[PDB]
Amino acid sequence: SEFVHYARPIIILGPTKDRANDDLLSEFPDKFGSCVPHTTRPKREYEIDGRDYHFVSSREKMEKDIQAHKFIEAGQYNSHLYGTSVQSVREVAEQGKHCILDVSANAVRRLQAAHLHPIAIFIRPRSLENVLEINKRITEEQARKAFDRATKLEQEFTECFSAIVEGDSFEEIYHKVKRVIEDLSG
Amino acid sequence: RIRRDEYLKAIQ
Repeated sequence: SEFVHYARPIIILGPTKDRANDDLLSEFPDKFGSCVPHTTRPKREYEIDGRDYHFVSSREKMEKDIQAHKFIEAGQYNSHLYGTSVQSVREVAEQGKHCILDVSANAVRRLQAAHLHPIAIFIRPRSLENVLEINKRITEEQARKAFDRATKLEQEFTECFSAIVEGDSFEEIYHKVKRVIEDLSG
Repeated sequence: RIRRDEYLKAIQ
């Protein structure tokens, strides 16, 4: 443990977080990776089990694993369960790549409780108009909604974010994001 | 991530 250090999984929250998640995996494929989630949906014939998803045969068993606290974030969509498991985050991180995560803010303590202490970054907009600045592809109704949801997220989870990132542009946001990971890399 | 929009969609 003194010589080799596991790569800390990464949870970026807030406006443009998916654009940051896309960009980081693109810019450094050997440093950042994605983890395979489980679903109870049946696979299409071009989806590859164990690589695109882990396809769960017994849907009854997935909720047994969910109640055994085997997932950090679970969910349903179109009648099918979805979820990132703890073992799927450990597999990326043990390759020493930072695992890029689409989890809610609630998954931070469960990763911590599982000792996979993530870098939790909150992108914080400074106004409605500021959301319009760092995301020039949303309508005001989407911006106002983006701004309120951000406000509630900081109120409830401000204490679990390793860094809060601000800027007048995604370029500025994305720079500071990359540097937080540098200063918390290890 | 782009092959798992249904997952991403489920989490919200």
